[PDB]
Amino acid sequence: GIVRIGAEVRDGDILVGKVTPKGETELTPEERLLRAIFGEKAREVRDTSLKVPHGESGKVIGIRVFSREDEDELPAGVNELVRVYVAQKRKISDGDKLAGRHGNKGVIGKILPVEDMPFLADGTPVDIILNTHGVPRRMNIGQILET
Amino acid sequence: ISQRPTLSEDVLTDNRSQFVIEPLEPGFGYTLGNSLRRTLLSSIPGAAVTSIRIDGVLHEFTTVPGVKEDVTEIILNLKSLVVSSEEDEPVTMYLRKQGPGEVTAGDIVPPAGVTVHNPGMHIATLNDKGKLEVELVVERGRGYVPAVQNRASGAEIGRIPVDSIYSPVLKVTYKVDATRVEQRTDFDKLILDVETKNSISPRDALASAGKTLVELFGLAR
Amino acid sequence: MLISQRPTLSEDVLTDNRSQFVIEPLEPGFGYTLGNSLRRTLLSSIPGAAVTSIRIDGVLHEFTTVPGVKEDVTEIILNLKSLVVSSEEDEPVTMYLRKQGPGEVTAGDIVPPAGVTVHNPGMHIATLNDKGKLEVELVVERGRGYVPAVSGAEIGRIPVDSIYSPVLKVTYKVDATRVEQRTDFDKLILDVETKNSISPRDALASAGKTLVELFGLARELNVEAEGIEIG
Amino acid sequence: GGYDTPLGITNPPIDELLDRVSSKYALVIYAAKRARQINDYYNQLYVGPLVEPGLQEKPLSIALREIHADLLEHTE
Amino acid sequence: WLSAASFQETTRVLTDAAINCRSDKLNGLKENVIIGKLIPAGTGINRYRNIAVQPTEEARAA
Amino acid sequence: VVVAEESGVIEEVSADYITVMHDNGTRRTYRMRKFARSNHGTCANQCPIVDAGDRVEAGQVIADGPCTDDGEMALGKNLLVAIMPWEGHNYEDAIILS
Amino acid sequence: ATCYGRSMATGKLVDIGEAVGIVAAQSIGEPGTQLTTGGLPRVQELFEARVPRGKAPIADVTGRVRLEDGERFYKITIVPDDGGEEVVYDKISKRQRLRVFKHEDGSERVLSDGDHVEVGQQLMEGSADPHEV
Amino acid sequence: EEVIAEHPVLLNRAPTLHRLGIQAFEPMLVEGKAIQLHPLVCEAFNADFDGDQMAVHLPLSAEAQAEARILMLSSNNILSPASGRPLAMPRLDMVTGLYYLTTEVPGDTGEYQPASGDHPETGVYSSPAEAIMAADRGVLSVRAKIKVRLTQLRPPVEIEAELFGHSGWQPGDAWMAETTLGRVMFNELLPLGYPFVNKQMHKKVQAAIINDLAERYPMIVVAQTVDKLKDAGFYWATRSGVTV
Amino acid sequence: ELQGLLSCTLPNRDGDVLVDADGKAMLFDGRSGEPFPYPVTVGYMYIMK
Amino acid sequence: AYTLQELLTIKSDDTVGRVKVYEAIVKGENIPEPGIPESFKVLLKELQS
Ligand SMILES: [Mg+2]
Repeated sequence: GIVRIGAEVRDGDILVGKVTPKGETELTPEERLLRAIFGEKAREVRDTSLKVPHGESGKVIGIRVFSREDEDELPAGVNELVRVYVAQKRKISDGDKLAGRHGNKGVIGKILPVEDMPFLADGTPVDIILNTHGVPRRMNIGQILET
Repeated sequence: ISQRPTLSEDVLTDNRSQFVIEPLEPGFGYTLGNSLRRTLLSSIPGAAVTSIRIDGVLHEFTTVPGVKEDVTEIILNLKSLVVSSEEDEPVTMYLRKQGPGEVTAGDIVPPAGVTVHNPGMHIATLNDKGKLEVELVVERGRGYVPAVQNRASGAEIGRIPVDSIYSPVLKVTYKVDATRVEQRTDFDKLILDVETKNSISPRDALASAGKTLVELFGLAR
Repeated sequence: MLISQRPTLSEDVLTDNRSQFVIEPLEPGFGYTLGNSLRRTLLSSIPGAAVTSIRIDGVLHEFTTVPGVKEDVTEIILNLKSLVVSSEEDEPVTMYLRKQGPGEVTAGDIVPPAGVTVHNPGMHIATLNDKGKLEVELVVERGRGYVPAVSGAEIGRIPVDSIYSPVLKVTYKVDATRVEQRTDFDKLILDVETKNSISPRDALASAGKTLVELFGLARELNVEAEGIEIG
Repeated sequence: GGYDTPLGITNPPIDELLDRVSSKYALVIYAAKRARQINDYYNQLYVGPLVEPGLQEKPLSIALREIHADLLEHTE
Repeated sequence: WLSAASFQETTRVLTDAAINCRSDKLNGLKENVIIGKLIPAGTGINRYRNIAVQPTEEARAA
Repeated sequence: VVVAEESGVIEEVSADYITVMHDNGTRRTYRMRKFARSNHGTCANQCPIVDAGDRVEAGQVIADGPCTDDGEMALGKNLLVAIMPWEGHNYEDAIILS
Repeated sequence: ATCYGRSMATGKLVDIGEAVGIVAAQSIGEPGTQLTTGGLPRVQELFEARVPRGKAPIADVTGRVRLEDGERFYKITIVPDDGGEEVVYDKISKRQRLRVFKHEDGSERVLSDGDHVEVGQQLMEGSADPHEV
Repeated sequence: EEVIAEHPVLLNRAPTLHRLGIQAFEPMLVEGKAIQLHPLVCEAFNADFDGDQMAVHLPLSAEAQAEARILMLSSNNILSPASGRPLAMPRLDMVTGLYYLTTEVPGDTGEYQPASGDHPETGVYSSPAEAIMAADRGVLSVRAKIKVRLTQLRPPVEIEAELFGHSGWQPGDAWMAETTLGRVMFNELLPLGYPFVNKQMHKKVQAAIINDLAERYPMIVVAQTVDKLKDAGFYWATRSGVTV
Repeated sequence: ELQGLLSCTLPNRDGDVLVDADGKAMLFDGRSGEPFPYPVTVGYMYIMK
Repeated sequence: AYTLQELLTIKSDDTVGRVKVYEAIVKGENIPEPGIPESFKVLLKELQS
């Protein structure tokens, strides 16, 4: 019931499946029908699986598991304990925060295609366009000298 | 006043050439050179690696025994691969290496129609205990496309999608010379400098750009 | 290399001499690629006829006041640069304008030689008071775009600014349209105001033909896969 | 009559709408109750829309266009 | 007293309100905010909040 | 960053570990934190910067950790910058990137 | 609405339901971060109607003034012109100057003993108590 | 995008110092994870882009949507409720742009000449379109003084009183103006029928023009004029050459 | 010393000095194509994520 | 006023109003009338304590 190493999990995918015993008063109307028509086992279970939170995605790069079956120490009343490690490669985006070393911070408002950037006489396009009106009033002229 | 424009090539290296277009209206050089530069940097067809499968790994964030680099660094090194394909269809190259040495792009066996233009490009360095075995899917496309996740494909787990930088042109600039005599005959001479990634010649890239631009401007009719 | 969703060219007719064309949808980046090129082509590549120089009677050294009329020299030069003329022969054809009666000299009072045409004969030109005599020469040439006044070598003749271009004012703007799932696609909007020599449709068609022939020079270097969108 | 064709949410100019009513709050409740009427009508098939709606026009936009056309009464 | 209890010195206000057996008439925007009632200002006053709207007959015909 | 505790010669170098044979005959091996999560979710990934034959001195950097390049704190990138407004996209401290 | 006047936001006469009290509180508080007795402390001193430090008393009634010069402290007595009795403002600070008010003859000058004083005239420089006003 | 159409949202930036700290906007879907904020509402929110965040609230009831579209709509609150001065006013970059656009440079390219000698006047143009054509070539500078025949712009008070008298100027009636092409392009942004402003656009003058447009014109026309000025000032700000 | 170094900047591969002794350069607008009217300070700045 | 009431009743703690709001939006019906904020009940219970 654990996700496989190397799986690319999306927003809401199941990482670890886990069921919980349910009382005979918590069942939904659609649940009582399926329990009564089939006469299933007394182990009525609710789905409490570990799912991916919103805004998360990536490859499962590692799994660690602890069980009472082994000598693994756990707190009182905890049978099994599983950790899944998810890695994501974040490229630079709109809204990401950049800063020099002179207190010149700002968020990315626009990523332009390489052909849109102002380019030097030999065709080399500039990489980052910093607005002029910031430099003189913030009293950090070193950022110009560093340039 | 009337004289049709003429395009003359002037090579500098095997993968860099200038192109002169002399009889253009005044003020008309910069915009034409810039349209050509946009098309060159944007929509020139090429080929690159789509996905890779390394034997003994399931994701990028791991190491291979005996290799000095990790899989992430190996993929960053493979980013510099220049390759050309005539198949226009997902094809597969292979790479196997054993024992001490330096795995370079020359160690790759491309199929028919696929050629690797920089055999000396460093990929990995292997020691006594090192063995590397990589499958590389090469596809033919244009522009830039980010790695296609295994949800949008029927791809199984071992497949490692990779960013594909399809553009084969390297650097494009232009320069106009404005002849504005005291008489009535003024004209700009455009000089477009094109450098490609050794996969195609500047002549072919400029030809593709010209075809794309002609097809586009044919709309106003 | 692959095929692209074919852009369409919609036209909206604001007035008879002014229109708005919409090319959409374009692949990201091609809006500004086609825009400045089409603008410069429309403005400075369509051939047309225009006034080059004038010789006004009664004044050859002064050039400030014309006796017998209400307007001065410079306003005459202004509203003569607005004259819409089209010629057939590529040679500097000369026309004459004369009037004696106290009234208004318009563009219908000009005697147009064979091969030239005045498209706005109702345009006001000058006002003659009582006993007002008006006699002016007009040189017409075929050129492209806009050329400033190039002279001397004979008194009385003054060069003017030759607005050869049959289009008058062109602007363009690139908006963001979405094909499907992609909100960054380009949409080009041209606004073209021309004379009454040719409609905006004909001006755009001529500019497109010119640019097709131009980039044909780059096409002629090889036959390589490129972006195809026909059909 | 010296403004360009409005876009989206400003489909009727706010000033022409403010002419029909005494103040802004009155117009707010005006359009809100008319939109509730329109939505009840759409749920039953009660007075239907007095102007041809757009393809998928929100009831509030329909109500605003109706108030702009002087098609509704109002008693404070 | 509900308005004053939420501003400052809640203990003193509540004690003096209990002793004086105060009764809040529940009229004032802050109190309506607390109890969840339309505040008596703006669109909440009875002038605008109670409006009869009905289409005309000339429009019901068209 | 990984630092040589004693002079010697690299006996073996892998993405996993770097082992150096000292001069007295003893060997020292340094394992590499590879794609390790930090307290704040950033990635601690060490890379060897020496090759199989190299002789290293005591105090020399053998591997580069996070935000390090050849032994120096490398917290950012050298970007080609032009100081100018650009169609109001860099307006009010915003930044435009190629 | 007519006593209030124009709505600053809308430019027209203020509407009915407008809660101009909150608008006023926000308009007074919003630029408060720019202020530097002092600055904002004086605003709080006034809005709370606290007895200001550096109090400058005012005159209770029209009368003749008698200001006794003292090195350490001043003292003032007023004899009313209406047939009244002496009012005593006393124990003034030597660190406080005297108000330069335009007397009845018209000439503005420093506070001169033995001259006419109107009602509510500020006796010294500084800030007056609004309760006394 | 179908259910988003004409359904306003509320944007808020803490600290909410005045009521303008919450404004209603029409949402348009944007690729990415960042809210796009109009550059003219930054004065009201005290918002910059040094890492600021904002909150989005979705009105559900018909009354709430009505209050958003009418009371709290962005383009309906242009003036400060505290002082009546404009807040949705061109700020630094747009200022710099329009200031550069309307400055007058003595001796610039294509500047007007007194026509002394056998050579007649040169800095005269039949229409602003001809001046645009001359600026396409290196012939005319945008900040160069010239004389133009204008047919779609209202002349100043004195000039309209002298050349047209009692009968007001009408769209189409031409007149001669001694200005720069930049000031012609600036006044093309202002509403049709506004008296021509032949000045160098300091921020004070822009504040004055918008104060007048508020005092006399409808709110929507002001909301459109400020957008036109925004676009113009952003275009001409990069081409002004302000660098450190 | 910094002002002095901007003068003897080595040229690019083609022998062109791209940055003058003021630290500015002539850039082209990759959108319209026309060059920007005035020189702009370009250089290399250390930017952090 | 109505926005303020909606924000403070059927978006925070009107335990029946929020479910009725979900039902009305899912069925295109008009948004119901606000109820009584549960926090006000809790305040009353704390004062009684
Ligand atoms: Mg901030």
